[PDB]
Amino acid sequence: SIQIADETYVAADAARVSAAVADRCSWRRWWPDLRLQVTEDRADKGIRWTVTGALTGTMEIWLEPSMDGVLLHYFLHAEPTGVAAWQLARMNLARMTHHRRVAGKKMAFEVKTVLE
Amino acid sequence: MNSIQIADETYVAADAARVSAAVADRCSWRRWWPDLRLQVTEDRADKGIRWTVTGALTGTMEIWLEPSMDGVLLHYFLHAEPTGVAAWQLARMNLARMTHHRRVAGKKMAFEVKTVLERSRPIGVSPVT
Repeated sequence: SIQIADETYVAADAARVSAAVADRCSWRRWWPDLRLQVTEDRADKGIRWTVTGALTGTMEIWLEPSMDGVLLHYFLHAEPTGVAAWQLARMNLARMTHHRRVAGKKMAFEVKTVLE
Repeated sequence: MNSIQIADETYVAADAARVSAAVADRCSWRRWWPDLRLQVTEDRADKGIRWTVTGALTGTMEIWLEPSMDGVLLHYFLHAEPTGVAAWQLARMNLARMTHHRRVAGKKMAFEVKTVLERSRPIGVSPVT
């Protein structure tokens, strides 16, 4: 129900980007209503989580070299957790997606301004 | 002891059977508590209803009706936690503000029931007196 595949250019190397992205205290600030359990540690190419809390599904950051730095891919595929059909019918999934994209872009901008 | 605790009362000038029927309406619960899922543990007829709560909160919720004046005092009770949260998430919540919002929602339910059941005759509908 929430599907994101965004990308942000960061003028810095994969090692430093993966370190900023892997800070567990940052996960709390970036996704306050999600619990994240690592299902795949991918060292300098990013991280894959199983997502619980407000959403249930999968989230992933994947890094690849581009121009003078990396593309930071932000992926989410998740559904509002445990909701009944009557609750899902009342949700504005496009608004919800937009908010989760703005939150993804907060995460990228903080990683950017720090590492640049 | 629970993160969210509510005990509020509202006077409704209507028969306990009508007030109990109104608060027991499953479709009304979706309007009053759209982020909650309720399961009936006990229907106590003219005395109200007891629920378990899931969804955004996990806990118990009750309505109790005590005769007073020309009707009943509609008691609204909630004891619950934010569902499934980690201790780091709970530690960052404003439980006072969350409790306020849940009290306002409970009082909106009570005032809707009060409004609908106390409402006087429609205009130009029988009987006209």
